[PDB]
Amino acid sequence: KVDDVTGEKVREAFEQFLEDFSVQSTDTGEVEKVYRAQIEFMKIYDLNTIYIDYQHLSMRENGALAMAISEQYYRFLPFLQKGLRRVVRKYAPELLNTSSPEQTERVFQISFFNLPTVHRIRDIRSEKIGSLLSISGTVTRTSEVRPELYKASFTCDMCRAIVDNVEQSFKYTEPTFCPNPSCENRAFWTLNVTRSRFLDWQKVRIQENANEIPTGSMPRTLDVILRGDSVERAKPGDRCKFTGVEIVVPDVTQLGLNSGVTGLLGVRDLTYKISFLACHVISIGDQEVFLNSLSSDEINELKEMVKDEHIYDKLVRSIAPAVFGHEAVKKGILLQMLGGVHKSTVEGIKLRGDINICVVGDPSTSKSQFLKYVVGFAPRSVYTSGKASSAAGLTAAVVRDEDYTIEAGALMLADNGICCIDEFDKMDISDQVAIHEAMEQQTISIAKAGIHATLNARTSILAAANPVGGRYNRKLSLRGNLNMTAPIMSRFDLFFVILDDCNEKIDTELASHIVDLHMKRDEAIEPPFSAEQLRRYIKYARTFKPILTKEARSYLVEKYKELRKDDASYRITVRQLESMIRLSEAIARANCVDEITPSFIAEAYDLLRQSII
Amino acid sequence: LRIIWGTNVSIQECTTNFRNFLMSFKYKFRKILDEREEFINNTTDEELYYIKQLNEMRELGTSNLNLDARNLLAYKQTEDLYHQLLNYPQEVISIMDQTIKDCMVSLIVDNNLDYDLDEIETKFYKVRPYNVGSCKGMRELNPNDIDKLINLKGLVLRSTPVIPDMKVAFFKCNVCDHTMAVEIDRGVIQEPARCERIDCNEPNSMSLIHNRCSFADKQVIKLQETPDFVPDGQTPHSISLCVYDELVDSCRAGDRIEVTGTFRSIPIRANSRQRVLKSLYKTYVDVVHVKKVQITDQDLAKIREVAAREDLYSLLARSIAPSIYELEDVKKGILLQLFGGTNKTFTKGGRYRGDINILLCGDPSTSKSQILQYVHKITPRGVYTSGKGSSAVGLTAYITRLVLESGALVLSDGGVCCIDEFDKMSDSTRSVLHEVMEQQTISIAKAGIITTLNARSSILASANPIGSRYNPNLPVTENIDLPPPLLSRFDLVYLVLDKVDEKNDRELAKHLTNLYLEDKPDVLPVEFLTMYISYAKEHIHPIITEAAKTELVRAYVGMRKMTATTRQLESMIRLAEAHAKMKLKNVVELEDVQEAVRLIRSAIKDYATDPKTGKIDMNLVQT
Repeated sequence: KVDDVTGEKVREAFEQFLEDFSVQSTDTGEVEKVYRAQIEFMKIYDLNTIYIDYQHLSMRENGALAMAISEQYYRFLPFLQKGLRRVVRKYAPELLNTSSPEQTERVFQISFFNLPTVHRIRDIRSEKIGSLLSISGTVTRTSEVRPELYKASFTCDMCRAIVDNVEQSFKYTEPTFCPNPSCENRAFWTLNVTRSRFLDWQKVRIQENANEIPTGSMPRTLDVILRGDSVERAKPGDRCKFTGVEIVVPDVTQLGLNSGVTGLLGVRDLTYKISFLACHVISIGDQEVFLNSLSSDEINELKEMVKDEHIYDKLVRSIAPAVFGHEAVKKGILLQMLGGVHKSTVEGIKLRGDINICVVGDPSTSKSQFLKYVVGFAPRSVYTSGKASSAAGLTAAVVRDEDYTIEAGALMLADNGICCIDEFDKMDISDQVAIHEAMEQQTISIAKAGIHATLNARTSILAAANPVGGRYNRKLSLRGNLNMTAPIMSRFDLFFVILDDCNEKIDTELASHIVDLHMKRDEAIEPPFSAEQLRRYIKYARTFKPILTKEARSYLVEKYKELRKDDASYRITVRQLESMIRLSEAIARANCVDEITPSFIAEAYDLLRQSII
Repeated sequence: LRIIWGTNVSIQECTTNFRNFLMSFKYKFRKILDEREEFINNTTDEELYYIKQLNEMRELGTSNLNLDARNLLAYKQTEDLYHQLLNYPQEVISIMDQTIKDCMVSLIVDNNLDYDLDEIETKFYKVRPYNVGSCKGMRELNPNDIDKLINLKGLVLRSTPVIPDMKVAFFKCNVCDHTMAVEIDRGVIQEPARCERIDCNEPNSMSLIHNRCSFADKQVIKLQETPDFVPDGQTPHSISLCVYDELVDSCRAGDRIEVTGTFRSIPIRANSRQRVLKSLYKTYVDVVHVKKVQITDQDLAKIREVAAREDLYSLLARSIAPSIYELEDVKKGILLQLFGGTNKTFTKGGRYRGDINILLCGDPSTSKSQILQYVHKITPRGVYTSGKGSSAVGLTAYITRLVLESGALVLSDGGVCCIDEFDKMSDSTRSVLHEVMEQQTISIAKAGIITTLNARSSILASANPIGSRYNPNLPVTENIDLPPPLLSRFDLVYLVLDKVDEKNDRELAKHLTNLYLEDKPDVLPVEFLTMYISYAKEHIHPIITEAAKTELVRAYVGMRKMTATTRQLESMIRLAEAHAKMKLKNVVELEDVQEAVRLIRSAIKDYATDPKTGKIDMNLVQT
């Protein structure tokens, strides 16, 4: 058999690089043969995959190894695997085997990260196929993990001769001839799952970033193949960078299992489908545990902010730094982001811990800007315009998969986080009633297409709307200014009212703020806290679970009585009391107080009264 | 000698004629074929055009060389070769490609500038003849025209994704691990009957490997027949244009492109597996060249002189519709919209959009849609629509299965949008337009497919009065009948009403009668004004300054005293930046913001409008 001299040289170079990389960046410029030490660590864990920075290869052999890999990854991959196996046999023989039943040779994976260049899906070309490449994009979907027939073992029925670990092409393959010289069998090959070796298989569809597209055109889609550890290494709907060799998928029907190559297939034409194989996958998109996750400097900053007694007012001011005014809306947004403790009665009734609000006001009040800021701040959040949306599609999705299946809904993108709704008045009142149906009970479910599916639907809801007539009418009642279900309005924690102020001082202040913004970009805004610091504070407060005090309960009793007196009917209810409890928990979180306080309940009642207007 | 089959003309002779065109053919020959000796320059003429072009290709480092059939005709032997090309375009194009490569090697050696002959050999020079024939529609193309060179103009209905093309097959023997590469000729791979290695001694052992097989870039672009070429009674027939290598993705879809190419006819298999092919042959055009359908220094100097002129604002307004009468203010607003305001993007507050949208309401015979067609002609990219013909889904996005398709407003994006019968346009379509205009971009959500398409289009709307003739008693906004959200979204609102006097009637009748009196009857040329708007956008990036900010704050507070939308203040800033572009001022000034506020006041006849209820006295309109 012919052997590639360049391939053997690349295998020797890879073995030398692994065994004598001799470059350790840990704690100082040092030599530790970091690749060999990583082989020892993978021996400690019996791991089969190795991660190598591309810069390490670019430094090694003056970048000759990196150049060979980037130029001919497809050609040198078997040679690289052979060199890795040689280094494994030299250092960790247990890693050389799978590692009592006899242990087969362990599969070896080589992962390359931190490639110098990342290309869009549109940037890929047919000439780029067969070479290592890093691709930036968002994973639209991911296939289920499957046992791809990496190695196949067949048995001949005629003479009982058996083949083992036969390599398979894109289509399923069988041995060309019977291993027994006497037997002439070329068929009757029966596979054995145990003797055959199957690697994990997962195809993750990806697409270019919609922001990356200049003209807003549909992003180009690329198929990324995830195998072994790469399977379930990414999530659908999350941006990720994939590194590996671009591949071309032939037509299985043309192989026999637009222009097409022919005359090889034989008479049949063969059309090529471009694809990508990703060697490495990277995602580009308790209070003590959160503190440990935070760095030391981040922990110190969060501790200082929590120690501040004016932390509540400072966070409320920091909300929407570009926006001027709407401090009540800012306080409501901060309380919603902080959230509240969930509680469920012994009878089985379960209250909602997440805060939900609906804002109604005249246009040009930056309610949409508040929604954009909230969507940017809140983790696991999705923003959308109500008018250009599908009511059922937002809550859930159902589609047939190559058989009926269930697709993730838009509300699930907001799960465990805030959900921003723009043009809520423009959105269908049927969609609003659907939200009310899936607000307090949550538990979105599917019953169509013959397949029943369940969705937790746990999220906070924020909305922006234009009141009837195009501007808020103070004479018009708070209920009915934006047509929506009365039980939904009751369950809503607050109903913010926005009215234009004709005061000349306020007009001049808003004009000067807008002009300074347009002149100085972000420098004009002076929030008390940075966005990342406020997010860390929100996470810490969420880790905290405020507890009602006895005096707090007495104060809540008095405040509910005051709200009923204000009703003296539809505006105030036990749902208003529940909103008071949730806002008290959020206020205790914002003030960093461990327990609910009568002052926190007073602030909650004040916010509810502001909603009452 | 080597001769193209069936031509009785040597391929070596064709290459020699192309070589005589590349070298020993003066640019004076092309200039003389063009005649216009006063226009032609003697020094550039004395220099060899194709020699300079090959040297320019060497300087660019690109094998491709644009070709002119007019220059081929200018050289005599090259004209004979171009006729031979018209007979056999593909063969002569390959011959000209080889000739361009050989001439590039000889030119590198002659110029002695550093270059690699091996690099020239690795490069595959491209011949892209143009002006070979008059542009014609796909319906005009004929099977006799197949395999004959032609230049064709067409509007791209859509551009297909890049298609892999088997440049060369590669055979790898599974039995003996042999490696081989087989060139693909006529789109068919060649497979040896026996193993390439004699030592293997295995018949048909070689196996093609697709990844090992060489792939050349290829693409197709659907091309609608040109509107003049299309029959008046039926929509144009469309034929996709084959493209490859540098020609691939040369022009974006939705923009007119002129691609010279040779028409091709291919048998269509009755069944994909079956060898049988239908007697009918599918027809497609393979483009030898791809072309469209930026300011020259002299054009920029002319635009600078115009912008220096104080009369230039009204001059460009009149130039938009030189024959039209009495709508100079609406045309000036349209010219400001064509210039566009500057767009600013910030981390907070989103991105302020500079594009300006203009709404115009005119009583019938306002010539508002004549001016709108004039604005569509003046715009570098023109979109014209009728309100009755407009649809909201068509304006935003469409889905074909399931992939989103560009809306009418999205196709307008990158150019000015023209709307006629805007009062007749559906209020639901206007409601769809409200979000798209406020965001300056379109976002669409639907079952199966949900995606956002860019909608950064300057919008011009010609609207009937709500009454059949504009009523002074009716409020101007009510007469325009635009929904309030869309009116806020629009940067400018225009109101035009006819005023009756004996002398004015004499003037209007005299204008119409003068146009009639001719058997065929300060304004910049329309193309020059489009170039002036392009140069204004390119070399002028107005931003809010201190003087413009004093004017803007004063205008915002005063309009609030008069209610002011914050979007209107941004629209005034965009119109001010548009005015600075109209004046070629690098930054917005107080005069620009004052002119922008004055333009808005004059556009809606706000000065004409009565103080109460927004109604405008008819005499107040037109002063």
